Amino acid sequence: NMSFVKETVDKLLKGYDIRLRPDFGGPPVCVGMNIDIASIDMVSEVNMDYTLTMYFQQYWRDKRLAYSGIPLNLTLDNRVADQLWVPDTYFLNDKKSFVHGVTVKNRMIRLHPDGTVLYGLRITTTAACMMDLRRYPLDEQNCTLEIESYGYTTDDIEFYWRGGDKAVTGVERIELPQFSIVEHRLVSRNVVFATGAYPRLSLSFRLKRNIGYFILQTYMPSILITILSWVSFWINYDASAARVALGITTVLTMTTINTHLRETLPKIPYVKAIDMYLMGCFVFVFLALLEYAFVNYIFFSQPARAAAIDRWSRIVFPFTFSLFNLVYWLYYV
Amino acid sequence: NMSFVKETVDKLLKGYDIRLRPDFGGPPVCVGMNIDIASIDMVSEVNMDYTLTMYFQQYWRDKRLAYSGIPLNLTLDNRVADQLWVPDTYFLNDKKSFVHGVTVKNRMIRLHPDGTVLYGLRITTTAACMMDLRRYPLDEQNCTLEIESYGYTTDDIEFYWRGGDKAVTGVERIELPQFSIVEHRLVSRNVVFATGAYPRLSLSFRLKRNIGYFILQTYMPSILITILSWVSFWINYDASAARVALGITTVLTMTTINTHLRETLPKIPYVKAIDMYLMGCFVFVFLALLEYAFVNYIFFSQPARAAAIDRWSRIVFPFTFSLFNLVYWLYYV
Amino acid sequence: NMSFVKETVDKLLKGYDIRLRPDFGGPPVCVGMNIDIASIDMVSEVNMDYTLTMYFQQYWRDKRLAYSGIPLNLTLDNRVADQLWVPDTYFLNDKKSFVHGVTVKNRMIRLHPDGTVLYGLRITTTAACMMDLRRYPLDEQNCTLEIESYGYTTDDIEFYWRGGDKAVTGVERIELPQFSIVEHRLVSRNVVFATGAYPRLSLSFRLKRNIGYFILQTYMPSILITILSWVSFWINYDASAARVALGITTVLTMTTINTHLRETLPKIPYVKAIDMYLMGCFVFVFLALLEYAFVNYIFFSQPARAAAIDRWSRIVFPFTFSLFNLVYWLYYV
Amino acid sequence: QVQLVESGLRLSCAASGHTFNYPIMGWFRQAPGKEREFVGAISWSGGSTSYADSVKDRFTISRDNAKNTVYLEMNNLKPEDTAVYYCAAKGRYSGGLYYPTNYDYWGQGTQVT
Amino acid sequence: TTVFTRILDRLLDGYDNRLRPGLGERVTEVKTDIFVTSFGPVSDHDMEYTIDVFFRQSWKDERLKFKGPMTVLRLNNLMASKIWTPDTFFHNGKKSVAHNMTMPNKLLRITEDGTLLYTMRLTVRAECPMHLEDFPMDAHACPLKFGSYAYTRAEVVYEWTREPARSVVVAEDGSRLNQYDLLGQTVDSGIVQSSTGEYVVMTTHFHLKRKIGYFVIQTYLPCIMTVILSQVSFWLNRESVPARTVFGVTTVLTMTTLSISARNSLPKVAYATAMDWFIAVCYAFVFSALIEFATVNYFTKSQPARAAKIDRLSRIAFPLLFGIFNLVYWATYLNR
Amino acid sequence: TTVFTRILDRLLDGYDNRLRPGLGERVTEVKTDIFVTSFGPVSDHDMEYTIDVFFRQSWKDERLKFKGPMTVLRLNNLMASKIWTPDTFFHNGKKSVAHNMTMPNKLLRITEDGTLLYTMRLTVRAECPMHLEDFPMDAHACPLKFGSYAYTRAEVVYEWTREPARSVVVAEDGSRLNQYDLLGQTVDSGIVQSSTGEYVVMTTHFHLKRKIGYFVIQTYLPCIMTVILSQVSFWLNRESVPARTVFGVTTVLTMTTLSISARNSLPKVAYATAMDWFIAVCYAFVFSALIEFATVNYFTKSQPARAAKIDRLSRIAFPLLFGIFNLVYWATYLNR
Ligand SMILES: *[C@@H]1O[C@H](CO)[C@@H](O[C@@H]2O[C@H](CO)[C@@H](O[C@@H]3O[C@H](CO[C@H]4O[C@H](CO)[C@@H](O)[C@H](O)[C@@H]4O)[C@@H](O)[C@H](O[C@H]4O[C@H](CO)[C@@H](O)[C@H](O)[C@@H]4O)[C@@H]3O)[C@H](O)[C@H]2NC(C)=O)[C@H](O)[C@H]1NC(C)=O
Ligand SMILES: *[C@@H]1O[C@H](CO)[C@@H](O[C@@H]2O[C@H](CO)[C@@H](O[C@@H]3O[C@H](CO[C@H]4O[C@H](CO)[C@@H](O)[C@H](O)[C@@H]4O)[C@@H](O)[C@H](O[C@H]4O[C@H](CO)[C@@H](O)[C@H](O)[C@@H]4O)[C@@H]3O)[C@H](O)[C@H]2NC(C)=O)[C@H](O)[C@H]1NC(C)=O
Ligand SMILES: *[C@@H]1O[C@H](CO)[C@@H](O[C@@H]2O[C@H](CO)[C@@H](O[C@@H]3O[C@H](CO[C@H]4O[C@H](CO)[C@@H](O)[C@H](O)[C@@H]4O)[C@@H](O)[C@H](O[C@H]4O[C@H](CO)[C@@H](O)[C@H](O)[C@@H]4O)[C@@H]3O)[C@H](O)[C@H]2NC(C)=O)[C@H](O)[C@H]1NC(C)=O
Ligand SMILES: *[C@@H]1O[C@H](CO)[C@@H](O[C@@H]2O[C@H](CO)[C@@H](O[C@@H]3O[C@H](CO[C@H]4O[C@H](CO)[C@@H](O)[C@H](O)[C@@H]4O)[C@@H](O)[C@H](O[C@H]4O[C@H](CO)[C@@H](O)[C@H](O)[C@@H]4O)[C@@H]3O)[C@H](O)[C@H]2NC(C)=O)[C@H](O)[C@H]1NC(C)=O
Ligand SMILES: [Cl-]
Ligand SMILES: [Cl-]
Repeated sequence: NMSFVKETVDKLLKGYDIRLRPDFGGPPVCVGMNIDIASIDMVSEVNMDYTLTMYFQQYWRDKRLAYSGIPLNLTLDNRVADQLWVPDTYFLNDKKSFVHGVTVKNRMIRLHPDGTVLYGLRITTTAACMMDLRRYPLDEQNCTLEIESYGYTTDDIEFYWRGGDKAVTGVERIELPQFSIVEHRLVSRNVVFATGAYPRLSLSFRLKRNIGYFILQTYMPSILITILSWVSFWINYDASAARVALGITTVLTMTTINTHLRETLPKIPYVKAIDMYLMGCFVFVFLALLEYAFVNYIFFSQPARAAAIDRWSRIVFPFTFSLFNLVYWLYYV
Repeated sequence: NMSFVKETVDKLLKGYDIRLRPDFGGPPVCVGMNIDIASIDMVSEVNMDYTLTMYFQQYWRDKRLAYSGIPLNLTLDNRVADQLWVPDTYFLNDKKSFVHGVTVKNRMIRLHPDGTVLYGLRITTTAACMMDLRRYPLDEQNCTLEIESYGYTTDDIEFYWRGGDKAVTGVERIELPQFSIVEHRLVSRNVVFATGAYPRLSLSFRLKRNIGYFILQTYMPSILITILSWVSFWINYDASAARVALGITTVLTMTTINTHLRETLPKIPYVKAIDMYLMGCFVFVFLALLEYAFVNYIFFSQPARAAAIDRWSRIVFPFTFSLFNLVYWLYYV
Repeated sequence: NMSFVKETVDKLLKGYDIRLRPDFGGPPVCVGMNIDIASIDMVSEVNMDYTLTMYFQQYWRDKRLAYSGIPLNLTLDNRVADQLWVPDTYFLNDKKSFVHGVTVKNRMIRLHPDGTVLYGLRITTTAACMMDLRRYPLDEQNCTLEIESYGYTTDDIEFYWRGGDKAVTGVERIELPQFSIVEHRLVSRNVVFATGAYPRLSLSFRLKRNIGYFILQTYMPSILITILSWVSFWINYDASAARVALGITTVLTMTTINTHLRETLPKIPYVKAIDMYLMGCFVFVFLALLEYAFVNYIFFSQPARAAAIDRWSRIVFPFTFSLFNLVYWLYYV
Repeated sequence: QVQLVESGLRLSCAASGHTFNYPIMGWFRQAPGKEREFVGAISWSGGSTSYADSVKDRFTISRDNAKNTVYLEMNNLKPEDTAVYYCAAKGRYSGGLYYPTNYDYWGQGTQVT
Repeated sequence: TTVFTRILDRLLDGYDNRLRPGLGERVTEVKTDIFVTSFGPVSDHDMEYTIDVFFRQSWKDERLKFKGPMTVLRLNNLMASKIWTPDTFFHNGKKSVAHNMTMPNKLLRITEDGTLLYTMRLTVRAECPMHLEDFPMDAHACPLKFGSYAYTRAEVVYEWTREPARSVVVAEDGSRLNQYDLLGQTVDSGIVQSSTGEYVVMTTHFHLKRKIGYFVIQTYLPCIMTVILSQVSFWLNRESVPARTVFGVTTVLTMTTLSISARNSLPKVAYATAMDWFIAVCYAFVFSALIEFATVNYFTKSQPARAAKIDRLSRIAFPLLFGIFNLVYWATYLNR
Repeated sequence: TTVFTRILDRLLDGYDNRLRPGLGERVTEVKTDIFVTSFGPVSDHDMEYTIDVFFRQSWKDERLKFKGPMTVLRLNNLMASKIWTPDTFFHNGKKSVAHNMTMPNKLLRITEDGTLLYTMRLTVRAECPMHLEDFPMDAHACPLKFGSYAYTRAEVVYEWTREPARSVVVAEDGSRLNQYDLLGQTVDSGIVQSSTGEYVVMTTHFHLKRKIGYFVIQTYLPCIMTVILSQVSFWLNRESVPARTVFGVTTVLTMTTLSISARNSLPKVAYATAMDWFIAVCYAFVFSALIEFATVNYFTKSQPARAAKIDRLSRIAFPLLFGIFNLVYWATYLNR
């Protein structure tokens, strides 16, 4: 007995005017929002943005779509969304978004007997997030998503989170290799432009950067190379081959790791903490190479002076490097 | 009175058939073309193409659109282009082209009382330009845009440059980072395929490279590195660590310059003149390091001759390098 | 007369059921294919594919479009292609394709009085070509394009190359900087899936990589370092400083060369020929250093046997290296 | 502009000038009572070649860039080959390969019996 | 031909494609199968994989019964946009492609009893969360989940066309993998739950194992050779101090460069992989050899007996310990 | 709601959207303004910048007068496709985006007198030609020019909604510039002329000044320190040859490395920038100091008076010339 259902659906859309919102000319229409975050993709420090995949649901009431005699919540083919009024919700800070369209458009329309409409989309959006990378890689960021109505002011529409603090789901299940989410917060307010006041919802995450990878990749190799460059002062000056190889290899490897890291680093107009540490380590290893070159020249004529310089360097270099580490790790922590 | 204009326009499109060209079954329709160049963005040797933004205007006559009683040019909304016949013009040597669509599709339809249609588009196109790099950096290129009718042969359509050599404008105010537009040229011909003969228009530019970019990017660093390599001849051969470090640093930096230049150009099997120059610079720095090795080997026997070798090198290396640069630059003449 | 032709075309499309193929429910319809290659833009080993631009022409017969009284072949505006049946031809190994759409969709429809339809498209396709780089940089590739019917089995549709071996033109236009087309081949066959048997055309190209001085300059450093490692055998044991200096220089240089070549060669994570060549060179320098260590160990007990061991190594090492090179250049060539 | 020189059973066509803009050289023959007929064509760079059915596996085409010259080697001559032979250059985007109209620069008529 | 036009006109007369077949009467049953034509590249950096499939669905619709000369109508895919079709989507899909060249790659076939077969050709990028603690000797199960987007388990259910193990078939030459082997797949069906209700989900796990030969030739053999070269320094005569200093420095620097190179191509994870542990142990052995040499040189003049004893003990201690470690490491990581 | 449906149906009955208001009778006047919600990054290499705007237009249309319970109708944006709208486009735009998520980001409002407010959200990538001879102390005025594409000045004219200076408004938080500082904007209008006729162009110039501190602590300071260190060696004793040699060669090597490596940071142009001149002059000073040391060392032990005179003169010649050059350079490139 699908004839009854088809007749009801035809009657619903018979005199329907898509150009007018529900309760046009009267009180505003309430819209409740739910978000289920499926995943959070790359958080780019270069592009200053992040990517978000979410199931985005909107809930409202339209008295023109009320039907009786059918004790069912009619899920309809998503193409019927083209014949109905839906809110013009947009994201203010998004650079590039799309709705998934395999195998068909990822869209859901569900009607309820009293006229309530549930409208769901599956959206992948890249959103702009400005990052302060001065404490990089020990920084804490805050990235938001703004949801607003483009055309209808607060006289025509009003948003709210459907469920209070439980409106957004799935934040606790997100795993990011470089970040750990500390908190997520929901805000609702009004934003005033020259054309009027509009309702705004804001979903924000406070991201904290994990320090394990940078230790395993940058800090530990730099410290290891800087320490290894000190082996020269413990080698007799007659063994010139070993000392020359130590100096050249340490300088070359320091430049190698510096370039490999700086390729991943964003081309920002300021100097990060990791840059300061790497430049200090390079200065230390180059000074060790220069000290050996000077000692290697004057050993032939002044053995005592060369031995004294090596003996002093054995103490001077570790002490200055320890002080540099103390200054750095007190400034940035 | 817009009512009369609406009546006229509706009458023109009454029974209009867009599948048939003007004067179908009779003499060919003649299409005149104008191009206004707005920019030439990025000439690329690696991709062998260039980008071009233009206003592309086509002019033809369709007696089905002749109207009387209105002494005006009728500029219609651009969507009217979907209800009229337009030529199927295309660019053979393009790779990716689009028509701008903000805030609307950048299109213009203007009718004249005699049935003449002016049809304008704003197009950004990436077009292929195979390049001859045997004379880098003094090379000269010739880049073309080829315009053809895709479906109609010379029995149905005809092309001409509307306005003679004054058809293409805006070329004289184009600035490129590396090149300068020495000349442009307009050509008309017929091209025969297995399906028949098709009309063809060609717009060609001749580009001349500015040597100020090759200098200051590849030439000056090479000269500086060679000078630094020469510096080592003025140090006593006792200072083994200093001289070895200098030689190794110069060799590695020259290798970096060679790889960078080779990456800025496409990979081809043969060897160009510029590759010979960079190989010569590498040979010079490696020969300086090897001369130090030879002096160090012979020092144990005849230290006076070891010093004489350095004294002679101080004069031989700069002179031979200057002669080599002179020979390389006179190769291009 | 344009009105007569318009009424003829209207009669042709009157009562035309686009949903049904020609001769629906009867014998299969034969579609002949022609390809005219414009270029092969790039051939990527990292992404394992290649980009191809072509004019793709399909020829078939539809009795529903037969017309009489007009002794001409009607070239219709390409929009008419939306009102006609066309084959559902697809490419099985393509990853991203598009039809060029400036200034109009590059599409051609030509009718003939017999009812024969010629349908032409200008298509750029990025087709997957799985490459075997185990012989890089002297590898030979075979890249194919597979053309197949999607919804129609061999009981409904047939494919063939029109003109036989002359069905594909423009192979001389392909200009790859790094490869050179050796041969192209046309294949016709049937492919069986769980839903039935489908026609299949296949156009394949055999590619040979071009060898030059830049391919040569990847083995030369390793060969030179190996010979340097040999040189140590001719130094008396009393001057062990030179021997140890040679050993350390060769080992460090070889390891740095291998790591650099790993960094610069295309990122293909499996064993190639050049990887094994570099590993063999590293093994040889390691064995030379080990031989020196053994001689230094037995020196104080068998000086005569130590001298004999050095003298025999002077011949054995170049002989075994020549043997290794011979085996390599016979297996990989 | 490209200048062509004819020599000549082996025929030589020496092309000088802007030969990079015209990457294909083709050979044509004209009968005393017929029109120009395509014989073969060779790419300047890759050496890829194409031949007519009537001359396939009999004639061959080669080229060398040492002096920018192309060569047509004729084998198994027949009385049907009596025609005046031309060498021509074709641009990069000039369309089909078998049509004399697409060829810009032409050589000098060479008589072959 | 006009007979089939009349049949098609009758089938769509009064047909509402908004309503699923059986709305308010019974649950729609869709039978699915997959033909993987090429299992595309797997990316560790993005933790995703690509796949190219023929995706086939089949269902029953009683509004499309017909009687005519042909038992099966093999229609153009255009017809598929005028009837009801399932809204199937991939739960972990990232950005899929429904191929449109040169026509929509879809096929629709209607049987006289009302059974519809609907097939399409897709390329799907899907998320494969990877644990890389065993790199480069690790194995992964990349999942592919799909189901209805709008219709819950009380409206639309999914089944496999045949036995589940044979409903996902991989093409013989359909491997686009460079650093993995496709061992096989497992097939399962289950129920997921979201705020909008309970849905059926069909899951396929493709099991992959990483190839190791590249890492054996690039890292493991050079490191083993370096450690052996360091440990053969204990046989150098104790008088030749410069030779042993050169040997120790050479091995330390070689191990440093190899370790730095190996770290460059490692995936950017925030923990230690197996290769990290192996490299760290090799570095420990090499530096231990250098420190042992320094200690031996310390007692060269003071207590020659002590230096001789240390050398003799180390000559057997170091190879034994390295062999024990290698046996334990390879038995732990090549057997799990 | 039925009243408003009747009103809209009457408005669109007999309405032709192919004809501009007052065609053949008057000129359509469009009042525009821009609200820049974020001024995006500037790219020196491509010579372009991104900007995200609310673009607002307003015009009178006597065909859309109505009378009803509401004075203003705030309609669904699809009504915008049923009426006439201006074909405004950006003259220097490169590839723009009219955002379509989740719906077309447009608003349409109709007043009872026929006034239309039509607003859209856009992202524009615009060409900003740059002359970098004063890099990194350079300043630019990136333009944004827009106007009608098909309607000449005799048909459609543009005006600013309010006073021109206040018709382009930049949000307080909307600044995605990293390398530049936005000093304000200038608003103008004029006439352009092309092969198709004369059009009205509205222009906005955004004045950017580059941040210089990064280059001061990245390039200028190392060069100044290196020059100072090179000139220090003049004060050492002629006897201490090793120290002076260390100073001279180290400073020359540092200057060479700085000149070579700063190339990647600098923009890729065919002329010389200000920083190039600074690096060149620093290199000349360092190399001249090295050559002076070599000349002194040549005259040592043979003509010690000449060496003393050279050193005494150099100790005052080098710092004075460097100070004069710094004064002149900074005065030239900071008062401009
Ligand atoms: C990332 O960064 C963003 C900012 O860029 C942070 O967003 C801010 O979040 C805070 C909450 O943590 C917001 O502050 C709250 O705003 C509410 C909404 O204000 C509207 O409604 C009130 C009336 O209810 C009006 O007066 C007002 O003008 C707005 O129209 C307020 O209701 C909240 O007030 C409550 O808390 C305060 C104390 O915080 C009490 O004093 C009040 O009595 C009351 O209980 C509160 O002010 C703030 O507006 C957000 N800013 C923006 C720009 O959106 C994110 O929080 C941050 N991310 C994380 C993880 O922290
Ligand atoms: C970049 O490189 C391209 C080549 O790839 C150059 O393009 C060539 O440009 C020249 C002009 O400089 C073109 O030569 C001219 O062609 C015209 C068209 O010829 C067609 O029609 C005639 C019949 O009328 C046919 O015979 C012919 O085959 C063509 O189908 C001719 O009308 C011109 O002739 C005029 O000048 C010549 C002298 O040059 C006189 O002898 C004639 O009497 C007459 O006055 C002329 O021949 C050539 O066709 C172009 N080639 C292609 C492939 O397009 C570009 O010039 C170059 N770019 C730059 C900046 O140099
Ligand atoms: C790149 O790599 C591909 C393979 O991946 C190569 O493609 C193969 O090319 C060969 C030809 O060189 C093909 O072999 C030929 O197949 C024809 C069709 O076979 C189908 O149809 C017959 C019935 O007609 C069935 O029995 C059969 O199972 C197939 O379904 C055959 O007709 C050919 O036989 C004819 O020629 C051979 C000699 O070549 C004679 O011995 C026969 O008597 C007969 O005259 C032939 O077998 C092969 O099918 C292609 N494989 C695929 C998968 O397409 C490309 O050649 C290669 N590229 C290059 C440039 O080399
Ligand atoms: C495979 O699938 C892709 C999409 O995944 C198709 O691309 C779309 O193709 C459709 C059909 O041709 C396009 O729809 C039409 O667009 C016209 C305007 O196109 C221009 O402007 C749009 C932006 O608005 C650009 O994206 C586009 O590149 C052009 O620059 C409209 O004028 C058409 O409207 C007409 O039909 C509608 C039907 O409802 C009427 O309402 C209108 O009044 C009018 O008559 C139509 O909308 C669509 O824009 C394309 N999108 C994209 C992103 O490319 C491929 O074409 C498809 N391939 C095949 C072989 O089927
Ligand atoms: Cl892989
Ligand atoms: Cl910026």
